[PDB]
Amino acid sequence: SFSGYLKLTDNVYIKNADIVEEAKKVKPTVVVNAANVYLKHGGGVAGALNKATNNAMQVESDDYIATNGPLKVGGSCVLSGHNLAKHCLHVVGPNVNKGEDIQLLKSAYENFNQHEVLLAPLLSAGIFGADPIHSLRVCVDTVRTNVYLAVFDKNLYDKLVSSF
Ligand SMILES: CS(=O)(=O)Nc1ccc(C(N)=O)cc1
Repeated sequence: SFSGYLKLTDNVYIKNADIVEEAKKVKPTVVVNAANVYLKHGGGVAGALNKATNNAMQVESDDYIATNGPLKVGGSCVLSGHNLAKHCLHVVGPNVNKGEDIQLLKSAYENFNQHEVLLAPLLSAGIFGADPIHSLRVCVDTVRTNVYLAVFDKNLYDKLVSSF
C-alpha cells in the first residue's frame, strides 16, 4: 500500500517521490507512464520507467506500435508493468513544446477513470512543457478514481501543495 501521501481531495493524493522508486516499493496494479504517441521512452518519466525495466518496456512498446500504429494525443494503452507494476497505463498528454492543444489534457486524465487505483505523474508536466499547477487542477477536476501522484522535484511539490 501507498505511504507518506498528503491527501488533497476525496480521491487525489500527492507525495514528493521518484515514481520509479515508488513503483519498485509498492508494485501497484497500475503505474502511469507520461508517454508520447510513438511510445518512444527517451526521457523524463518515460525514459526513467523504461531504464528501470532494462529496456523491456521499449521492446514491448515497439511491437505494440508495429501492430497498432501510434496512439492519439489524449489517448492511452495498457501494456505490461514489467518489474514496476502489474500494468503500465501509457497516457499521452499534450506536449506544449510541440504546439499540442492544452485542452487535450482533460481527455488524457479521463483515461485514469478506467482504473480503480493508480500511481501516476502529473500529465504534460516536466519536459512536456505545461504548467504543473494547471495539470494538478485538471487532475482533481477530471479523475474520480484513486490517484497517487508522485512529484519528483521537492520545490515543485511544495509549490503544488501550498498553492492548492
Ligand atoms: C519532472 S516529473 O514530471 O516529476 N517527472 C520525472 C520524474 C523522475 C525522473 C527521473 N527519475 O529521472 C524524471 C522525470
